Amino acid sequence: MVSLAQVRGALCGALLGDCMGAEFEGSDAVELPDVLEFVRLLEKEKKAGTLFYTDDTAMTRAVIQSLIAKPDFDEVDMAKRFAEEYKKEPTRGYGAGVVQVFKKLLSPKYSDVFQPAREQFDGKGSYGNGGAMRVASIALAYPNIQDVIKFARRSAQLTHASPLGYNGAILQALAVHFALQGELKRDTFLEQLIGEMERIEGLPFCSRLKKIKEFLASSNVPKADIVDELGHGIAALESVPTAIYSFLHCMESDPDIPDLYNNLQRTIIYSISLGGDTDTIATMAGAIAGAYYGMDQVTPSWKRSCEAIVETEESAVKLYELYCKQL
Ligand SMILES: Nc1ncnc2c1ncn2[C@@H]1O[C@H](COP(=O)(O)OP(=O)(O)OC[C@@H]2C[C@@H](O)CN2)[C@@H](O)[C@H]1O
Ligand SMILES: [Mg+2]
Repeated sequence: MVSLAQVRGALCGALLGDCMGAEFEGSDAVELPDVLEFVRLLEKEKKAGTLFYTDDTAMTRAVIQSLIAKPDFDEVDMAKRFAEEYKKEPTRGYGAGVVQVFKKLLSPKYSDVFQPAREQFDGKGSYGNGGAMRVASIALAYPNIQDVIKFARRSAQLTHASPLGYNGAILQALAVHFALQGELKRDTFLEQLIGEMERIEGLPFCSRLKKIKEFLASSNVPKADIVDELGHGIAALESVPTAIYSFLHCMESDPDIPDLYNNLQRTIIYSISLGGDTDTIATMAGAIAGAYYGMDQVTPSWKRSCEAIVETEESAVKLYELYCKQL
């Protein structure tokens, strides 16, 4: 079964990904030398908590507080927490679309908490990665895969009504789910994901998962190819597969990252190096890596730099107890 180290690892990895990623958000300019330089500077900063979190963590904290409060999953409670969190701290770096959902949820006009999301972008719904960026904790709370799928979907559908948005969230939740389940081989991990997403989609996400397989069978794949084929975007389709690739790639040495950085550190460094939506791709790859390698790879020097590290650790313990209760 899942250990405390794994739940702690997942959440801290997600926080690190968000906080460190934020440095480089929306940049066509990022290459690995800058990330390594940034990390060296980070690891000798005298003050703790210099890196502030973004919408990624803010929404993550709301998910977690909903699961703890309503462990059978209460989407009305979760929507309320998203909307109140936004209201309290609107400048955290939210999507331009999703702001309209929060205001609609805060008004007394909607009895149906899914309806604001359905109305997004001319009724097509958002295909953004905001559903996925906050979903890891679903997989940390619910052992059963069928729960992980349905609750990933519903948590996502509060903001992301498009199949790309909510299926992106399911994929990210499944990636954490399967990373939790033993030191599972690379090839087993992927088989599991492709299997599930083929059933769920039918295939955009499956297509990208197959590309990941291809890339992982080659060596020294340029980052240009990864960005071209997988993306580094705010779209779920162009970020969730990318996060998964970053996790899988960094299970082995990358010749450009010193091997004195552990696998989780490597994963975060590599993720950020891909550019674009650096906070979300790194928060997602970091959640998966955290679940896989556990808290042993979340180094004191790194975690101390993050806003809300203590609260995050505390919430990991609470999530672990929820998980244990569900067995
Ligand atoms: N269906 C769509 N049609 C046109 N544009 C879309 C559509 N769906 C999403 N987008 C674009 O994607 C952006 C983000 O989607 P939203 O639902 O607003 O927000 P969300 O996915 O939470 O944003 C995640 C980002 C990740 C970082 O940029 C900060 N937060 C929108 O403001 C649009 O620009
Ligand atoms: Mg962000």
